[PDB]
Amino acid sequence: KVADMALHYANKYNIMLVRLNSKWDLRRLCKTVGATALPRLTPPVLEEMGHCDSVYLSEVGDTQVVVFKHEKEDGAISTIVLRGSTDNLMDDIERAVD
Amino acid sequence: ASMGTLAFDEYGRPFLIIKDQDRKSRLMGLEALKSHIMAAKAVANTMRTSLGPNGLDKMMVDKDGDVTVTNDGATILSMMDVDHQIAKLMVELSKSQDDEIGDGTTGVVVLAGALLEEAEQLLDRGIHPIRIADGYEQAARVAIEHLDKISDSVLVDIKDTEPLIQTAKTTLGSKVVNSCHRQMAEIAVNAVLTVADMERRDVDFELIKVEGKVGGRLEDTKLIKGVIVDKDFSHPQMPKKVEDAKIAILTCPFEPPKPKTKHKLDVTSVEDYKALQKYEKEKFEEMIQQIKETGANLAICQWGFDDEANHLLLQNNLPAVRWVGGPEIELIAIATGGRIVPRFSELTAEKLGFAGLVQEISFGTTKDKMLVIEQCKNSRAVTIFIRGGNKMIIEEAKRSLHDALCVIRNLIRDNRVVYGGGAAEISCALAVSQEADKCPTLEQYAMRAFADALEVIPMALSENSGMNPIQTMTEVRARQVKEMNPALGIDCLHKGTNDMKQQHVIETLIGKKQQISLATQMVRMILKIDDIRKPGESEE
Amino acid sequence: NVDNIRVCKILGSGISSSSVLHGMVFKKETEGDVTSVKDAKIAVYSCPF
Amino acid sequence: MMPTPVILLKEGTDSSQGIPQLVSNISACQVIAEAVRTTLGPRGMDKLIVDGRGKATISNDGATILKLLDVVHPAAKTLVDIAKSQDAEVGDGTTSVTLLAAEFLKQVKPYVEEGLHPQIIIRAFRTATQLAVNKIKEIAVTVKKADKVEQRKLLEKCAMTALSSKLISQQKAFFAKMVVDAVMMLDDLLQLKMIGIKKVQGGALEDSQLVAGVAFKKTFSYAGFEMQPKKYHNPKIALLNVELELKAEKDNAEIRVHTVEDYQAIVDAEWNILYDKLEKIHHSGAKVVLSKLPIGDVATQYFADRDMFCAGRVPEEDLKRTMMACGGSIQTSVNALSADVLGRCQVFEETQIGGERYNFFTGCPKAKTCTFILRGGAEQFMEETERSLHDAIMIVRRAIKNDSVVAGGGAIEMELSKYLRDYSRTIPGKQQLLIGAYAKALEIIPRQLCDNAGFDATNILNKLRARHAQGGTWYGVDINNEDIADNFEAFVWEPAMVRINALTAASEAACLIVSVDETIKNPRS
Ligand SMILES: Nc1ncnc2c1ncn2[C@@H]1O[C@H](COP(=O)(O)OP(=O)(O)O)[C@@H](O)[C@H]1O
Ligand SMILES: Nc1ncnc2c1ncn2[C@@H]1O[C@H](COP(=O)(O)OP(=O)(O)O)[C@@H](O)[C@H]1O
Ligand SMILES: [Mg+2]
Ligand SMILES: [Mg+2]
Repeated sequence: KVADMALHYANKYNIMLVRLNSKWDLRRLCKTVGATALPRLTPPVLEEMGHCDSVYLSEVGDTQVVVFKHEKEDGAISTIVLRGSTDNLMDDIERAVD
Repeated sequence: ASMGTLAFDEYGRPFLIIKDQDRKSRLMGLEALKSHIMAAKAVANTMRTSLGPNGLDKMMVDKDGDVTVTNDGATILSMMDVDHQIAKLMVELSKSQDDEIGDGTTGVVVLAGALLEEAEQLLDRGIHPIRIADGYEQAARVAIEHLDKISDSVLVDIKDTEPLIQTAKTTLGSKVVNSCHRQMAEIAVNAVLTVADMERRDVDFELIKVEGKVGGRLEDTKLIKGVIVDKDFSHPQMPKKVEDAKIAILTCPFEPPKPKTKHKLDVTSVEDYKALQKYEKEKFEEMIQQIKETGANLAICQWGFDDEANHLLLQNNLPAVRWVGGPEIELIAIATGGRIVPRFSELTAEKLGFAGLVQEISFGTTKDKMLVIEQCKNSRAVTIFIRGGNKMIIEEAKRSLHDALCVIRNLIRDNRVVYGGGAAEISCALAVSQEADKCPTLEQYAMRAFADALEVIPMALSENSGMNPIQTMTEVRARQVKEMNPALGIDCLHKGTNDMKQQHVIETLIGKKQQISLATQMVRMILKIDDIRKPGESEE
Repeated sequence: NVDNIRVCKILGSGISSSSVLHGMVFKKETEGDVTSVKDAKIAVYSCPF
Repeated sequence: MMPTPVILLKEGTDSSQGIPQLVSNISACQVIAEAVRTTLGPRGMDKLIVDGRGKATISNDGATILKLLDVVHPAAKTLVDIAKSQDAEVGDGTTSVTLLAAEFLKQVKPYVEEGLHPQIIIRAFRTATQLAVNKIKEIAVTVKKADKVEQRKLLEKCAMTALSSKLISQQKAFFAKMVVDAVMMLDDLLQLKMIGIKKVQGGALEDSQLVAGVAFKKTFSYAGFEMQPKKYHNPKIALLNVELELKAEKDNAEIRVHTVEDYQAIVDAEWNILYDKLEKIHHSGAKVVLSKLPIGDVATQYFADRDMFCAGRVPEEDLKRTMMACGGSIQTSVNALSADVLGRCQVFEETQIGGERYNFFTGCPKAKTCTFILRGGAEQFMEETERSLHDAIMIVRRAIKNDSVVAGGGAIEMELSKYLRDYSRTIPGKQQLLIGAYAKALEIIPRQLCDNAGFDATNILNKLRARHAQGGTWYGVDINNEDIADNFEAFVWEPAMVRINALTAASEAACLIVSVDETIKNPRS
């Protein structure tokens, strides 16, 4: 969770906050960005700091998403964004992708 | 024509589309419009007998057996227990008229019912309901423009309140409190004018405390330029009357201080016990002395207090009142011109309110006591205190006075007025009919139906007064056409004249405009529904 | 690694509008006021902020 | 079916296979289309649905009606899903998508009955959809001049066209001007949460207003609030996330004292903490105080004594909108209330609106947000007004993103049908029948418009076909004149992406429904 005072001071210092509930999502983000999940709130050392070409808030259709985007055609994790007109159709396309 | 669909496929296989489709009901097409129009007509014809000075009251019983006798249309429709969705729409229309204007909650329902009744015969001739709605909107625009044209401006000055008294009397004429007509009208006008931001701003009804007590007579209802309080003096032996009181409004109980954070005070020796009891005694004496130092003659507390403080207040000649509600505390502070103090340390002479008389009032053989805080210097809060022979007339007086206050508020917001008794409706119908003459043929029927539906109000007023509706309404319309005078209406009270301006039957222009607008929008919204899908389960 | 391929499904534009992103997409918003960074230097914490 | 001693699937499993189940699926889609058929165009009507709890919803939006219908048919749910998808991506056309999909299925039903392979139908649908989308992109009219007046007029025309099917169609010009003004205030993301929509019962539709700022309802004032002034002429606004009440310092904080002097000191310390917070707020120069957390009666009286305004329990969305309108920052701590974290508005006022009190922040020049205040005679009236305004807002946002328009009223559908028929007349012949069926199904929109309006759809369709054949891309149904007209010159404008998404979703739904040859229903758990 994010504390109110912590959020206030993050806003004061112009820091973008993203909260991930799933530990699997956190691990995948660390893998795809290059950061180490610190167990405490200490400032990250140079090697532990992650890097990404662009992080921004965007809207696809009617869904608000947060995108960690790499300009280089590289990285450890790649994401396929599936569009469609029906949930069942996207499930079938996901099965085909699998 | 109901139960959704029933095909079960052309190959004999099950055909289930919607959950519980064999229990749900459906009505579509012109039949749905006819059913809606008939339900709305039933509601409007029920409500039309409570229109005008000669209108009669509906007597509603809730689910617990409590009885309400009322003439207010919005209240009647709220008390009703209905399932039809169009009836709920009519109830919401009355609620909307009550919220925006506060008067004319019965005229809107009658107008909407008449509009839908005319739309029924228009639909029977093969006119698309959207065309009917468009014609109704055009005619409503014409009627609103005519209302703006034929309006009159009244003075809303405190120096001369006679037009305000006349308007309030017109509002209260249909209510049961008309036996005290001018008294109720004048107290309502004075109440509104007292609590009002003069620069045409709003009137905050939170500054008007309307409270009623059984006993006495309806004529005993009075306007108190102060605050009424259901409490009394805490100690039975303090004086029941305080003159030139210097009130200390306090929101701190006369008790030893208590930290909000959970705490423990440890007593570890006999000296600690003695110090603790001495501290408690000194705190009581100190708060009493602090109150007395400001020169206050009376103390009002919100959170009550205990025996030591009570006897110390009695011993120091400080009449005190406890357990006063927060809204009452705010009203007392506003009326007496004093500030609300959260603790004795901040109490000063400059924060004391002033009231010319604080009294305790008995109510016969009931042992109930109440407080009057009146004779304030420039009180900006007012109280209406209502008496009656039974609680039911007390509630009816409450809502009637609320209607009068809302009407005077409307005059403050906008001072343009029109003349009632159906004169405004007849003039608007004439204007709509004249506009329809120079209009393309197809929407002429819709505009003329709108005019005929507008004519329902004078007909209902005449019928409730025992006169022939069609004859009297036709005569009044002909007289209005002959001599240019849109102030001629239905003489419901049989005063011998039809000139409603001479009879001083005045109602707000914005009220009539809002009536017409709301009725037109609701009628259009109902006319556009062509399918009903009810669960039809008839659950218990 | 098969797991290293993520699939995000968003309604609206037909499957012909699908695309491949070098990164990750999360269906959520941002907690703070900043909503866009051009030279991200993400610091990741497993502990609550 | 000889009963085996041990059955394969669980008892009660229902299986339907072959041509009959696909025909039944087509029929179910026809039923779903008929459920919203009569809600199309300026002459469309509304639908009333009552839930089990007894609450009624009255709407003209196809997606809303389909969602309220508790559809359980597996094939019929595809139409509801594509309507929801069209609402999500575009926001308008949720009825046209279902009508087009069901009409595609109805057109190919006779070929399905005679044993035509579904894959051929799917391929024909895909080819026709690709050609139609390419044609829409090719013939869509775009204005490459970057003129503010022309672009605003295009926005207003699109908003009026979107709104000219709802109960607020009489005031469609007024509401379209309001919507275009509202959308142009948003900076770059065009977030819907930055456009507040308030519904106040009582009043005419024309009484609705768009405040160039933020407005929200009064929130449970405490005692002494009525003593605060209710109008300021240049106030500084203190946006806070702070509880200004006498309360425990922490939920796990315990005070242990052994002296009465320390007891009095602790009480005075709590009072001094509260008064220090209040003094820090007051000395910042702010005259209006808003907070998410409760503001107590003590703080209310304190602010009343200083001729200040306070409002606690302000919702998250309203405080964010106030921040975006005034230019402050929501502060969780009052220690540093610098001049750059306080909002600014020209006029703040509390007024009466239909039996309710609202707080108005007007005169904000740097405002990136706005609030709609809707007046109506009923709850469902205001709900449907909000739905119509949402449709218009989504259309205007899409027009901002891409300003390509096509003529409505069935003109684009007729042009696409003519083009597809011309293309199909030059192919072998197995795909020719199916592409012609697609082109004929494309005629469902003008025909349904004429049917709803009470026209004779056959004569209007014949005239439209003749006109499109001999030239004229933008000829559609003229509802008022009982005839056909050039809908582009009549300003019946809709964004091209609306029709593109409609065709794409309808084709995908039709192909998905056709591709299924068996339905298996496991017994309920
Ligand atoms: N003294 C009067 N003489 C004739 N008509 C009146 C008189 N007073 C009021 N009316 C008419 O009676 C109608 C109904 O008013 P009333 O029953 O008081 O409230 P509501 O408009 O809510 O029904 C009004 O339209 C008004 O024109
Ligand atoms: N003034 C108009 N004249 C003729 N056709 C119109 C007009 N306004 C809208 N239409 C048509 O009505 C169709 C349906 O619009 P509408 O019912 O508002 O939403 P949806 O597309 O979700 O059904 C559109 O395809 C459009 O071409
Ligand atoms: Mg009245
Ligand atoms: Mg639309």
